[PDB]
Amino acid sequence: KQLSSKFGAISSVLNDILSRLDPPEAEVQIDRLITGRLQSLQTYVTQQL
Amino acid sequence: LSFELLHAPATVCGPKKSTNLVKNKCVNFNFNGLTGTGVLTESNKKFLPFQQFGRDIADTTDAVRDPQTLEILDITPCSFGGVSVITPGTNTSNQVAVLY
Amino acid sequence: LSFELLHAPATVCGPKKSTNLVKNKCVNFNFNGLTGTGVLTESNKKFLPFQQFGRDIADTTDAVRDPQTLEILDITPCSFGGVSVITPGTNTSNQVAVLY
Amino acid sequence: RSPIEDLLFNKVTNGLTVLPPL
Amino acid sequence: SYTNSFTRGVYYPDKVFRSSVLHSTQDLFLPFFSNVTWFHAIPVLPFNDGVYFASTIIRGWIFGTTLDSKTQSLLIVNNATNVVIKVCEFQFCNDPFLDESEFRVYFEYVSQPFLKNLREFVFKNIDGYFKIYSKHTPIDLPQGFSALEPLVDLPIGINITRFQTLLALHAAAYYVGYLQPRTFLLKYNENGTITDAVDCALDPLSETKCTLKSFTVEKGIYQTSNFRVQPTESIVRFPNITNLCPFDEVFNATRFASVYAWNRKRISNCVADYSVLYNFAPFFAFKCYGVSPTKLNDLCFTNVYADSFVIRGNEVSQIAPG
Ligand SMILES: *[C@@H]1O[C@H](CO)[C@@H](O[C@@H]2O[C@H](CO)[C@@H](O)[C@H](O)[C@H]2NC(C)=O)[C@H](O)[C@H]1NC(C)=O
Ligand SMILES: *[C@@H]1O[C@H](CO)[C@@H](O)[C@H](O)[C@H]1NC(C)=O
Ligand SMILES: *[C@@H]1O[C@H](CO)[C@@H](O)[C@H](O)[C@H]1NC(C)=O
Ligand SMILES: *[C@@H]1O[C@H](CO)[C@@H](O)[C@H](O)[C@H]1NC(C)=O
Ligand SMILES: *[C@@H]1O[C@H](CO)[C@@H](O)[C@H](O)[C@H]1NC(C)=O
Ligand SMILES: *[C@@H]1O[C@H](CO)[C@@H](O)[C@H](O)[C@H]1NC(C)=O
Repeated sequence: KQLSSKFGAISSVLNDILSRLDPPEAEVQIDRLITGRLQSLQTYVTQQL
Repeated sequence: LSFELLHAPATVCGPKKSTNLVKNKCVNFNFNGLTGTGVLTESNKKFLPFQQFGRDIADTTDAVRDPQTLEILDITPCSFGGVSVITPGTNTSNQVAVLY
Repeated sequence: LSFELLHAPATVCGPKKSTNLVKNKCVNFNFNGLTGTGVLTESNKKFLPFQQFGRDIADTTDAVRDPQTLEILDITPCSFGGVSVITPGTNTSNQVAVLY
Repeated sequence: RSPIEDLLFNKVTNGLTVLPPL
Repeated sequence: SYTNSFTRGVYYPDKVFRSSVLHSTQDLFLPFFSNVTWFHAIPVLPFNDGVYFASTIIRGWIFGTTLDSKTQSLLIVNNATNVVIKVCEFQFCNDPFLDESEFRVYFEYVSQPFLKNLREFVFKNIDGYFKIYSKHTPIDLPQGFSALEPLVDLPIGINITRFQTLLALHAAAYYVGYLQPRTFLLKYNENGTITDAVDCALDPLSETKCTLKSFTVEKGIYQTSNFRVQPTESIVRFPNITNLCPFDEVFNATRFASVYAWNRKRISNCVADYSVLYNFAPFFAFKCYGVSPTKLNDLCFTNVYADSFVIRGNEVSQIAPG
């Protein structure tokens, strides 16, 4: 459920930002998305661990 | 010029022509501006004709309705998952195996 | 003179004004753009005639070749670490023993 | 199977991967 | 003919030292167990990202883009006593060669000569730097590991599209390979010499060693990568609408509304061609936030509203969020 959230970005879709936005202009959005999903995966793995 | 990605049927976009529908092969599909990867099959999901597309528990794309001819098609991803190997110690032999 | 930019890589630059070499003391160094502090000590290993600086598993600058001469040095950080204390409590006495 | 663990089995009930037990 | 490469195609990624430490580096490299070209013809050759060269006596190389005087080109000659590096514009022939009495080949740097032994070369030109790698090894490609030593680097700073070779006379055979960006595992020595390397993109066992940072593996199951099938084609289904959206009527208008009294227009239920937009002089605009100005036809949306007014000129960028 939390994978499909926007994490404060423009779009919640994984690959729609590849064509809607310029790849020069999508760097900050994709960095925020990957660090949010990394934090979520880290806390899930620690709980599971 | 103002644009919004609202949950509405697509009306205005590029004049690029469509192609013939293909089944039983997982490819990338562009259905009314929705980008996704999966296989297109005949869907048993029948509902009242008043909704454009639906979602699931995973909040992904599973039901589609192209506006040219109104039929429901099923979407599911093709083969995925990790791959491992089977091998003994390299000092003895090099006979390896592939595990799916 | 005419200055032209955004047409070619760097060909001509200005002076550098390097200095002498010090040993057995940790100071900041500038070895072809490398930034960091450490003790410059004479080494025993030898290098092929194209490297400029070495690394380790930790991926830190530990060995470097001088640009002025052909003597291989080492980069080792000087003394560091947290300080510890020894006390029997203020209710008995006030003498303390510092521990490095 | 004995019937007791049979009854206990009957009573007790996409990028992920669910590995089966050894 | 076609000959299969066995070991050649490994060079030092950088001028660094490692004391027998296993390391993984992803640069432009020659793929292992991939066949290379053995040429015996007496032509034009393409050039990918990174090229492999090998020869048995024969000297001279041709590099450039279109081999004419309209662009930069590289001419290097190392006959018997010195090597020259020339970047300029010059016209070349279809099949130039040499005759040490006559020369029928038609900045400057001079260095040491490059001179049974096997000659191999790798010429990589990225980031405006033309890299040169060479090593002479004594002994039909021989079997045995060897690491290709790096030569000097010259900042030419131009593009390379096509390349050729020169024949030395007082045709012959030469080997030309190709490169591909992939990951190698490199093992160094205590003296600082690469003595072993392997690629982890061709064999499951080598891929298993690739994620373990060692060529020695033990018994057990190791998870290395994922299994996935690639999509074959692409399918696009668009709505069947042909109505020719009124962009020309709203743009080619002799009068607009005021800034404080701007009117609103809605464009919907038509086909929108975003290619007639550019016939109205060069613009001070197309700086777009939330949408790509280069990609305006693949994405599909709805409910587009357009307003018309005028601006002073000193605050064109003031029409922006934030
Ligand atoms: C840079 O200049 C220094 C000047 O001292 C060179 O050092 C000399 O190198 C020669 C080479 O055999 C020695 O015989 C001298 O004894 C060195 N001088 C001293 C004071 O020790 C150095 O070689 C030069 N480096 C380069 C790359 O040209
Ligand atoms: C396994 O490897 C060791 C080296 O560590 C070697 O001594 C031994 O002979 C090997 N076992 C074989 C080849 O059966
Ligand atoms: C390698 O062999 C295949 C099949 O014979 C051929 O199509 C290909 O062109 C060869 N590659 C090179 C670089 O010659
Ligand atoms: C020429 O080199 C430049 C280097 O910036 C590159 O951008 C350009 O694509 C090259 N030309 C061709 C035709 O590849
Ligand atoms: C490494 O250097 C030492 C010098 O002590 C030498 O004895 C040894 O042969 C060298 N090894 C190689 C592989 O060059
Ligand atoms: C577009 O073509 C399809 C072809 O089957 C047709 O069903 C549809 O009605 C057409 N669209 C319109 C708006 O007539």
